[PDB]
Amino acid sequence: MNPDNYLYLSALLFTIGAAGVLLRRNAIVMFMCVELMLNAANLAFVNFSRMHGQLDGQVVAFFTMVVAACEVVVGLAIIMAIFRTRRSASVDDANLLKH
Amino acid sequence: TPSIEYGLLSPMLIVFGVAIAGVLIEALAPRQSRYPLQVTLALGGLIATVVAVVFVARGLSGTPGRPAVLGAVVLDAPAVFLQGTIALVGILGIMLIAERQKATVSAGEARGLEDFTPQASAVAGSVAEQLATKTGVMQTEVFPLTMFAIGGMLLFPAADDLLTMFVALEVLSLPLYLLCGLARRRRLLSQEAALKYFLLGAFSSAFFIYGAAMLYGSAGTLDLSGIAESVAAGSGNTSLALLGVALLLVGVLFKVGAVPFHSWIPDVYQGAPTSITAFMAAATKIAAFGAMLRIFYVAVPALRDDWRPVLWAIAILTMVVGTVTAVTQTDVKRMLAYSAVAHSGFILTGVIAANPAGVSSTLFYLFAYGFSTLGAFAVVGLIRNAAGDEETSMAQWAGLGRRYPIVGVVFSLFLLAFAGIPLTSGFVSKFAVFKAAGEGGAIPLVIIGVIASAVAAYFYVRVIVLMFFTEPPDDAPELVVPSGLSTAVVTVTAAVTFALGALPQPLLDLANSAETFLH
Amino acid sequence: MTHPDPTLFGHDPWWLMLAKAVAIFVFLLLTVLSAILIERKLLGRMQMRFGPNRVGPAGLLQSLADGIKLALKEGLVPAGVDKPIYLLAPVISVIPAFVAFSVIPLGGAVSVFGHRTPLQLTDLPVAVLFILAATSIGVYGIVLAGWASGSTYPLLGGLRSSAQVVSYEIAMGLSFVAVFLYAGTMSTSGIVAAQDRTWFVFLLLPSFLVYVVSMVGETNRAPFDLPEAEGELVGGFHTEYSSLKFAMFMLAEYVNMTTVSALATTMFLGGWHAPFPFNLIDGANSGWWPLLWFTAKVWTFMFLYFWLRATLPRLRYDQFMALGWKVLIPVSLLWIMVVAITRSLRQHGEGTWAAWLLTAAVVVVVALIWGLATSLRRRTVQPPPPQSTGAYPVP
Amino acid sequence: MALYTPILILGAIAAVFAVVSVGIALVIGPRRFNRSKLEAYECGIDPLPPVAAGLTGQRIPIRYYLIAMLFIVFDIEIVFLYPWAVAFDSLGLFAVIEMLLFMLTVFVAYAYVWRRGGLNWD
Amino acid sequence: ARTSTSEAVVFWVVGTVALVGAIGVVAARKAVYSAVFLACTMISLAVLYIAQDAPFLGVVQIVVYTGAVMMLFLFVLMLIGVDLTESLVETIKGHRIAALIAGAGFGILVIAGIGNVSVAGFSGLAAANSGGNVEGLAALIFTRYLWAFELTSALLITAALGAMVLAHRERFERRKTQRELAIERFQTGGHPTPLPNPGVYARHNSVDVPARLPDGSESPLSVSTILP
Repeated sequence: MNPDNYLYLSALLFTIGAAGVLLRRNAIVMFMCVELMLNAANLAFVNFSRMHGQLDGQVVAFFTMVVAACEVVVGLAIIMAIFRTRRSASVDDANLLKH
Repeated sequence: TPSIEYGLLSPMLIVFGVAIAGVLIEALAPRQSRYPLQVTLALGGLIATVVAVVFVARGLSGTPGRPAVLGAVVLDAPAVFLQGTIALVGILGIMLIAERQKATVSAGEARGLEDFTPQASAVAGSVAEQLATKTGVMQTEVFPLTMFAIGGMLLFPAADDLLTMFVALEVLSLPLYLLCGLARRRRLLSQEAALKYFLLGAFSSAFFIYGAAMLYGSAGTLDLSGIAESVAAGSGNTSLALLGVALLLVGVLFKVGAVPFHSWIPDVYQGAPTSITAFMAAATKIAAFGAMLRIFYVAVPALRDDWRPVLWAIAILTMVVGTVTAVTQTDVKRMLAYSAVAHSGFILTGVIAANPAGVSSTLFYLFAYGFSTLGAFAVVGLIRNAAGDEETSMAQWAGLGRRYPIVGVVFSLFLLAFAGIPLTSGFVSKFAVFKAAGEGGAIPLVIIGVIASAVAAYFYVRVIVLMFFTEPPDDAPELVVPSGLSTAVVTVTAAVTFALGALPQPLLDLANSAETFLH
Repeated sequence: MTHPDPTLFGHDPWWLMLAKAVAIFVFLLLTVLSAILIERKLLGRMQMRFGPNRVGPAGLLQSLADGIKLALKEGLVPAGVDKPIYLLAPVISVIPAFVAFSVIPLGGAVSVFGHRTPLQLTDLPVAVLFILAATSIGVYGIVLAGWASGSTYPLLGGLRSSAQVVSYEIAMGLSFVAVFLYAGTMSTSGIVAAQDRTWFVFLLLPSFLVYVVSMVGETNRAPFDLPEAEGELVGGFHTEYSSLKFAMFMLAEYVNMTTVSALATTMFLGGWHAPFPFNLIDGANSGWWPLLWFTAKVWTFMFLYFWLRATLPRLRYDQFMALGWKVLIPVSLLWIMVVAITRSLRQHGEGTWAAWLLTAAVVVVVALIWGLATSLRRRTVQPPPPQSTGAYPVP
Repeated sequence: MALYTPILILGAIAAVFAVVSVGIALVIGPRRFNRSKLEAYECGIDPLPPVAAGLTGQRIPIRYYLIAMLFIVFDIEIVFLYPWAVAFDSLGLFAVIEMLLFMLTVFVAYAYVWRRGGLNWD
Repeated sequence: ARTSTSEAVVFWVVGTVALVGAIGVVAARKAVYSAVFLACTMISLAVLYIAQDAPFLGVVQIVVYTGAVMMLFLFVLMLIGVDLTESLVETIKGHRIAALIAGAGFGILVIAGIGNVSVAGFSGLAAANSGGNVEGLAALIFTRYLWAFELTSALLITAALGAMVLAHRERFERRKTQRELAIERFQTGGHPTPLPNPGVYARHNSVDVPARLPDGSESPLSVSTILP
């Protein structure tokens, strides 16, 4: 197998994650899709680190994991705050700000 | 051992230490004393930061900057200039954030004049929220968060490596996500703004990190100087480099607010707390454009012929869609958000210049416009309806100047600065960026920006029409001062906006000296 | 030198490594059977009973009898369950349970059929965290079993399993930090070798205690036992499960007990090294005896499980999470600092200072924890006020 | 490949064992359809009419959501210790001080959460 | 460049699982199915990392994402529903087609930009992992990237602060304790003394069945108000 396949998979995964953010109203599923995007980035970083014979890409993947966890937690806090008032976790429900 | 340049890193170090100390105050300080310490700790901490910056600036009078942490951070003249700008804007923004209720019979004034709900976890309008408001409680955790945001922003121009830049982006983004949802009034809109900003910011940051991955693959390095060496030497892939530049541009453009990525700015600025909006519209724009400057002047100058055509379109769109969409706006805050979009476009015109004049013009533009935006939003935060909510409906501002000539004149000054009228810092600022663009072969962008400014002057002027030329309505809003801090912020901001218009050579020499990044 | 040693691992021929994998699987099967039977008999003894002693000679076949009976029992698929995930959850529980044991050192190098191989299926640069990852995957078995049953009690059981993960996983992870500091490696073989001078149970006692508590938490065993909680949720998560699906949930539980006891043995009890009464004996640490020593230590941990089950009631899962976050995690983190500072000072010749700090630190912690056990949990309260019910006169 | 293919072989053995165990469960032993048998166990009481409300068609609040959110970040953060712990001897004093500063930052976060009642509820 | 056939097979199977998991996350109608598919994708990516000479990264992926997906599943139950089946009908006119087109175009363009890269050389990572993958990661993290390492602490603090501010409820709304509820004019036991149990009938004994008053009418108090 040619190693570049790993990148294509990432390109697919990221793409799928992006599409998910567009297609799913649930905020939690949106968080899952953002996690998919960040992990596709991590896969690309790991593949390139292997390609260049150094671990820097792996370190970046680790830091991206940290960032993904923190962003997920912040999004969960925001969604808790919204849900406690609106009793809904749909992104489309936050439609007041428009035009 | 790895040498650490604490002196160079003294900025962002004072700030992060102060944020940590503020979290400690939250953890182990009695409620009644949390706010006085935090505001004392925050403001002073930033003042120290400002001092640190100038000291660092003096240290840089010799060598043209230097790396600090074995790469991953570089304090060169542009970086220190942007850090000083961000520190000053943060001082003003925290002065806005610390404003409490003007006065009341009960002592429970609860940092509400700064639009911060006493308890964000409380359901909007619930009996719990009312009881918390009555008791005068208030979540001082806002002050640490702001520090962290400033921290991240202070780092974002100075990040010399892709990983550090991404980490700074996240560090400044998360506190802003949280802060956008803490508004005291119209809590539903503020929560919607926080959700939109979080979703789209996470989206853009995913794009940002994917672009960083592409760049790393192309160059096998994360340092911006290393990527520049790779692209210039042709050792890189040259397709992954372009793809990574595009995906990274996605993130930075989202942060600044280009049209393909602007949509978050109107809603977020409308819904977020007025003080938080004022601080953010300046500081985040400054930090994002600093990072963009570093990317396009240090990391990837060699591919100018490749990414220059793209930015043009972006800039063009940003100047057109940003301004035209503002023409029909009926909300002051929403209109100012679209103005921020258009001014991001104007900045991008100077960034496209790809010449030292471009760097100087961008730095000056960011300083002046951050000040002007902060002042405009601070003034907007004072116009209160009868119910007490910030009266943003533009029609309700009719005759506002005829009732409050001082505030009306100050807001008109800010609006004319945004429009780019001469004798305002905004005109010097637009002239700098457009001159840099013209010298850089982008005079079509100068023409398009001129037409965009002509369009935008209409909606900047409509506010003055309503404020002064129209009679006040029967239920017209009224000013709430509400304290010395807000007045000081408004006065300092207006004074800077006027001085940088009349006498710009001060700080313009500083911008000129900051024309060179360390490669 | 470098662990895993490349001269020992990664060289087994396909047939030999297949044989070792099958032997490890059979060893786990036999150890689960023995664990169940011995647990029942030891519970009987600790409760003045005999336990199973009729099904086969001395009851030796009782565990096999139960297993085959569950095999011979109707395989239920209740209506209203998410059938695909409902059928997968047992498999998700089982597979990681066996996988985790692949990096457990059962013994040292040994010559079999002319090949020098470790008495260990394999070893990894990150073996201990590989075990942690496998066990973490295994919990999705419990949680998805609870959720997929489409009934209240399994749902509560799975929710309790997730809460238990939140309670114990961070403490488990932090426990490994001191072990890595002293061993300087994440390989299980390297950790065992690092304990040649002395076992880490003596050196890293706070880490050992936190890890042991987290072990009992991870295996859903009493006094935590939350996901099952027979007295509270009937069957907990494995309610609505029958036959070999329940059998596999319990098999996964027992294999996890064995795996995590073996991990404790590896990290703290010197792995397969012979104890002091036998350490002086020549050849005790060589040949097939290390297998005997490792089994003995693992079974001491199994005895600890059974003893805890016989003696202690089960905590409320809120109380377990409070234990994890207010005691275990802080204690482990303070210990990680203390250990880092101590080792750094010793490396710089500070000597006495470290010997002071360490002691002082523990002296503080045992006091502060005592406060949480005695001061924070105050045992006094004010009387209630009367109401319309015309209360009588109190003494 | 080496150092992992034993794990793959053991995983194959375990997966075959588990899938065959599920198959045996479904295929060995008596099978008799019975609506009462198949319906949800409710301690002998009739299951609630299928419908959907206040449970399966609704949400089950967890009162330790705060601790879950904190668990995410703390679990992802502590993993920095592992590479630090393994390479501790090689890194030297600078890394020890850096990790001590990081741990003190984590302690500040933990103390803020704990003292402000963040570890309350379940 | 080429990889070992064993690695090729590992990539094919595991990346098929990962791609299917992402597709399920996007397309699963039950949020819990989305969480499970996300767990599958994360574990598959961890296996790929291991295959790419990043053992520590893969193992840490498994651990932390097991935890994170467990927490996301908890929040799915808390905020969406235990077994709610989302409609997934496009609520915004024409948004579904536009989103699919944009996603497909972006993916195609990204793949085109990637093109062939490993053809330009592919260094074996064995040189770097020599001396330990975790050892090398430690060397880089605390020497070249100690600044980002420290800033991860700021990220954690900001996450904790956001959780404490937005999600943590406070005294004004803390639930009444069992002791408090019992002591309310003796509300719990003497104020509508424990409510009448749901009626028990031949053919009906579920909690949804109201009890029969002497007049033959169903007692409202017998069945919980929430029940239909």
